[PDB]
Amino acid sequence: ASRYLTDFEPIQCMGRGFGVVFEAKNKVDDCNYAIKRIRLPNRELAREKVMREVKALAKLEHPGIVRYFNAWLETPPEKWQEEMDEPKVYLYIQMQLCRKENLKDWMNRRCSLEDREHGVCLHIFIQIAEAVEFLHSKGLMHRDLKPSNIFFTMDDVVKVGDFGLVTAMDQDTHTGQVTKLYMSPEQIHGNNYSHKVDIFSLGLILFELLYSFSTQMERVRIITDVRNLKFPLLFTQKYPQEHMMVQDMLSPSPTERPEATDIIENAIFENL
Repeated sequence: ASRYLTDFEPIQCMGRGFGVVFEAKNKVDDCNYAIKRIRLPNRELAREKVMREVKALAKLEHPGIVRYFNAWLETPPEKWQEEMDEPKVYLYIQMQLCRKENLKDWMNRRCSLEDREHGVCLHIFIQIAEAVEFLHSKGLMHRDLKPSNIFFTMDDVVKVGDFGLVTAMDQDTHTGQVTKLYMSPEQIHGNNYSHKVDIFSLGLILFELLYSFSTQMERVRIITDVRNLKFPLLFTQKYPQEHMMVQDMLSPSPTERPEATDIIENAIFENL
């Protein structure tokens, strides 16, 4: 008997990191969770790598980090028939139910400057930074940081929440090809890299937060140039300090990119 259905009533699908996620209600505690389900790879090395996410989420407690509840495995007969309605190992991981629309959706709903309040943009950035600071302090790397992996709770609390590519460090060879725009140059050409990769993508997000995009074609165009340190005049002008901060975060030399705690300590961050 399938544990997922035994303990939960699926309420609605909600999309895709690698696998699929549903809103499901727990039959005994009677409230709603997000159930990420991953079709598991073979030969127990690829699996162990997929397992990293649950190993990390269970030892992570931070107000800017998605609340973990449970993780189990299922080896069912003919889920295939069951799925089309909604050697076959599935990883179920039970999360806190966040808001439906993530940061990427939040930004699409705000395509002009006047929507993107300077105060709010920093407030939601800092929480990500703090979360990354914690994540780094416990010797871990996200290596996938993009608005679509940042979420909001019902209390409007920003939480970074897709650790499908989380891994550990040492005194800071890893895997090379590991998200399009947000991937750091080190990974791009194939090199030895560090947690400093998270600071790179963190920089891009801060630009994205402050610079409102209109089309995916525009978005790609400007983001590509911002990676090469070419900045729109409208950004260079009204956000000079942020512009200084971002370019530091975006330098091709990993050691020149600030530490997470450095970025948080910056004057720019004020008061509620």
